[PDB]
Amino acid sequence: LIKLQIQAGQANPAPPVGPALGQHGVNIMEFCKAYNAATESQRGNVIPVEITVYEDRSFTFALKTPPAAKLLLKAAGVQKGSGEPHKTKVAKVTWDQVREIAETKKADLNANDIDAAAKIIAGTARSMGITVE
Amino acid sequence: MAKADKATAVADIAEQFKASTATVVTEYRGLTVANLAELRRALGDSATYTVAKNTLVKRAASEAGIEGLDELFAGPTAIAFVKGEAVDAAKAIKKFAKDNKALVIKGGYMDGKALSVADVEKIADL
Amino acid sequence: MKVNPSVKPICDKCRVIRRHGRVMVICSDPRHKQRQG
Amino acid sequence: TANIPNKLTANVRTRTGKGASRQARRDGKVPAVLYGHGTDPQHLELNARDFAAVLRSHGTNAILTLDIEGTEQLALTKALDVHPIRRNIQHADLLVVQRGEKVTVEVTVLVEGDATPGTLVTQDANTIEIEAEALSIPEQLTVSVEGVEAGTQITAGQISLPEGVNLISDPELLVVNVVEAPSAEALEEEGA
Amino acid sequence: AKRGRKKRDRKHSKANHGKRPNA
Amino acid sequence: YRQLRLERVVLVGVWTEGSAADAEASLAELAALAETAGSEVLEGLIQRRDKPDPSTYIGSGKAAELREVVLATGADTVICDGELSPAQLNALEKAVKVKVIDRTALILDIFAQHATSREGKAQVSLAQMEYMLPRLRGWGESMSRQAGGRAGGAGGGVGTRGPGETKIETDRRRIRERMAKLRREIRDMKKIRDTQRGSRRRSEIPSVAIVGYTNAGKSSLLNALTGAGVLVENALFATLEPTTRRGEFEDGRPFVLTDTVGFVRHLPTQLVEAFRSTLEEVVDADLLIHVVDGSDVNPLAQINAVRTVINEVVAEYDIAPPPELLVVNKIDAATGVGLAQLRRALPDAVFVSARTGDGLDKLRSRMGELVESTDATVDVTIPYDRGDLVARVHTDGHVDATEHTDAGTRIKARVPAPLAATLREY
Amino acid sequence: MLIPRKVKHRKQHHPEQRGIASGGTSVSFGDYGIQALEHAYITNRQIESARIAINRHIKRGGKVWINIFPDRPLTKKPAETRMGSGKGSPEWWVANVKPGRVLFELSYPDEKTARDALTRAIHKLPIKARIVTREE
RNA sequence: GCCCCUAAGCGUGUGCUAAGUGGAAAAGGAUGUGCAGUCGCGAAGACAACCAGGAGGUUGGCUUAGAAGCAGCCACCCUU
Ligand SMILES: Nc1nc2c(ncn2[C@@H]2O[C@H](COP(=O)(O)OP(=O)(O)CP(=O)(O)O)[C@@H](O)[C@H]2O)c(=O)[nH]1
Repeated sequence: LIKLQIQAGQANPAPPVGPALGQHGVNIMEFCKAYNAATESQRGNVIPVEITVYEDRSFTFALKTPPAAKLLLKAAGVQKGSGEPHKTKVAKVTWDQVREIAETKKADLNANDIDAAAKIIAGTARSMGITVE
Repeated sequence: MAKADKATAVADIAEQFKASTATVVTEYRGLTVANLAELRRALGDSATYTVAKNTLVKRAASEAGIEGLDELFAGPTAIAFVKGEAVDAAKAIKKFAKDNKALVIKGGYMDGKALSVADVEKIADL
Repeated sequence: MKVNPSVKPICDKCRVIRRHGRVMVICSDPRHKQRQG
Repeated sequence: TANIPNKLTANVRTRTGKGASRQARRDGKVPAVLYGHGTDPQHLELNARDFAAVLRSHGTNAILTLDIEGTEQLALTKALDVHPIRRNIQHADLLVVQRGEKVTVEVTVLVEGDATPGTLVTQDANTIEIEAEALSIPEQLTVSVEGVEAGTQITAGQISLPEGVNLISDPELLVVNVVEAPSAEALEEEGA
Repeated sequence: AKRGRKKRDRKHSKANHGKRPNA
Repeated sequence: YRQLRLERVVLVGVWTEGSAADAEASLAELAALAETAGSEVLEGLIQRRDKPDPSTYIGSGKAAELREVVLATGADTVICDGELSPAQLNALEKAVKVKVIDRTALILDIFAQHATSREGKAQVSLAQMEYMLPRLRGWGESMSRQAGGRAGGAGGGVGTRGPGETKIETDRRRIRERMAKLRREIRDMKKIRDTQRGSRRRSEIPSVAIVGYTNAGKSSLLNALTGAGVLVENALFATLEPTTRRGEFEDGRPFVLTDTVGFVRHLPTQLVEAFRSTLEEVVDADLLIHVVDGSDVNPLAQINAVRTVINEVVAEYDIAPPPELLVVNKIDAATGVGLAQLRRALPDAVFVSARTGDGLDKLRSRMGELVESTDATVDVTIPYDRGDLVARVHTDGHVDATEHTDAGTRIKARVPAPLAATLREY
Repeated sequence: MLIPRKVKHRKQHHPEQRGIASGGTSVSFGDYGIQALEHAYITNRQIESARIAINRHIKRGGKVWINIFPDRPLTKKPAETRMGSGKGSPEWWVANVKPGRVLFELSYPDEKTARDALTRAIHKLPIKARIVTREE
């Protein structure tokens, strides 16, 4: 059930995705077939994968996307950041897909509430200083 | 508790009773948001999944003056709206009585009067 | 136990209690069991 | 600035002395005197809880209409006698004042902003002598250090005064100076 | 030094009134 | 411990043997030591006597010469670069008429002020006290005019005179007795050291240590080679207790690096006795790091003196002396153009500067090389159902984790006996 | 430690401790104070230890004010000597404190660690104390 | 000084003490028990309780053995 924010330009090169193919009693590269047939055919702008195996050994995704903080990782620019909160700016983001900032996931951990976009404008953004201008 | 902010909010939430003619009443039983995000995001078109936790459905409805009922506090009671889109959000949440499976049918605000369960299903068809 | 004339809490999981005339600290982590005398 | 005189009562004191004043303060009273331009040396007896209720809310320069055997006289709190270790009130000067009179007091000043976060902000003297009308005496004049570089002196000219309030002390004494914040070497090398 | 303490803490009785000889 | 005032010192010393330069070298340490105790040094006279005098160390007339110099500079003290008996330092006091307190006494006293930990304090009092036992009649004021005696000895009957003993015995008994309590106390503190080092003992780890004389660095090399900031004062004897920190190279096994106290030439054979902490370490190590300064007139000297103390240690404990690396520092910032000489014939004369100038790159890479043999090597076939095979396989100290596959993982790494152990299933 | 440069009279009588402090009984420089509650012969090393115990807990910010100065010497007749032939040499340097007299003053932004550091200072002093502020 | 030794009160009215405190003691530690005001919530039934609520892009960074919500940490403008 392990999600991720590790890099998405992977073709089973490394301990993140290779063992993720090589776990839980499934085929060796059958998810690798669909993954490098579908996701990085769309050039691989960051795509996590949550393990939702059925009894028939399948699990499908959506067009998975970082939130409005690091939307630039998908769309515009460099693949880096900082480590402290409220730090220096690294890049900038325009306002084309700013109704698509909410078009990936609008969930909460608790049972509490909704509107993760009105959350994400300042929630998971001030932890680093990755910017939208 | 403080009745200032709470009363001036929820009295107008139940003053939208007086403007409208139809809101649907459901039950909240608590899940992930990740399974209720699809519910409120997709089939609540212009509607809500609001708690009104167990709070102010009968005391703060006196400005409507049409509060001829007792069971506004009895059990949990929700305030999902079908004023603009009547059958749409109503049956769109009633399909979650077979999809979400964390709610039942109660019945509620139809026409300002207290309708039976069988006939509120009959008008949710018709 | 670490018996000494000055017991006081250490972590955020331990309470103090007054039991059988002595005041003592009780914790889930058993390194922090203290009592006065 | 236009406030309202704090209504109070005060009976005139029969017997003065050290033992009589101690006996009065053992019952919840505060001794006081009401000198001034009216030439009323009036040996009174205020009440401690009501007097501290006026003082800790409406500032220390609190005008007091007070019922001295059936007459309401406006009086300004001139000076106090607080014990240094019990921190109660042991006396009260009540200068008799009438309206329209410009009178001099000493109000306390406070700060508003934070700083620039790399400096330390230090108060120097939190009292300012000002000349105001009797029913115009302000309280808690605000100074603003908001994004202010070090090497700054905020003297007693840059304070902003309300209506009708003139100054007494000269505009060359410091109020808030902002020095650059030290380090651990400057903490270990200052005081040995 | 129990003996000196017991001998000079005897002056705190009501019949001695705070004082005793040699204490 | 005694604390008064000086700051006025004239140093003296017999040049019984050694080269001229060698001779004034000693007097010089005495200057640095004197100032490390904080007192201005005025003049400094050295004689050439094939062997000291049993009454006044230097001579009779030379004492007279010193008498006038003490009246000239008014120096309130005189310090002798040698160990002197109670008698010699008492006669030379009526001569010059001022402090004639020897070197061993300067060092023993510097250790009193500069030392913090309680343990360190105890060991000091032993030393100072063992130095003062052999000086009681000399400090014979307690016996000065203790002629109040003449007690009758009719004996065989009432004397009621209690002393059933001479006053010197009774007094000697006290100092000797206190010394004995402290003695047992100090030997107990051994258990505290051992217990504070149980984790390191177990889980065998490597253990490099840094030997070397005082002012050679040591605590500069540690504050840089790993991390941490310990007292790095430019004075003498700045570390009076051992420290240990973690650090590693490719073999992350701790290369636990200890820093120790400094071995000056001619130890006072007193306070050092209890400075066993530094030596307990030398014994239990996998390497040693003799650091020597290039900014020194003759570096080779301290190399041998220090090495001697290491000699005695290996002798008592009957140990195969550990591999030792001598790293020269103060180079680069080398206030030394005599640099090449060492380089002509010196092992690992790294221009460690420790200050700016680094130089630590070669050492680090050549450090793990001399440490004791590793003992973990392995190549295996791990199934895809790992999640556990990582045991320490990747997550271990030196676990290599340096080979892979598609089938589980054809890991080809290294593993310790108690970690991945034998579990690995090829 | 804090020692005077020179003093007029080298051997002095013991400063009598009676009555309440009639000067110093307010916080004047800084924001938080340490007001004494008993009489003491607060010495040189206690003031040095309390200043160190404050500066260890405020690591980089704020001032610290030592309002008192030890300039009243106490003597000590030397070891194992009978009683007689002169007052001893001046050994200790002591400041005289009365109840009310504010000893240490501190300015610091963080109100929690200010009272923490001032309790750390209070625990090294030979009397009872308080943490008074510069307001009422 | 007044229960018996031991002359005279197991005196009267209202409270406190659980320590044989009374019938020795310090820095200091501390969910003892009466009193008196103060501060938000404040006999709305608030608070406690049985409890639906469990990996938001949550294997994020600082970085990649993974950094398996979670070695460590410099921020919680955040919401049916
Ligand atoms: N000029 C110069 N000095 C250096 C260099 N490296 C180290 N030092 C000197 O060495 C000193 C640091 O080593 P130090 O801590 O004195 O060694 P130590 O043996 O622990 C001192 P102690 O005798 O107390 O144990 C510094 O004072 C510094 O001046 C260098 O590259 N250049």
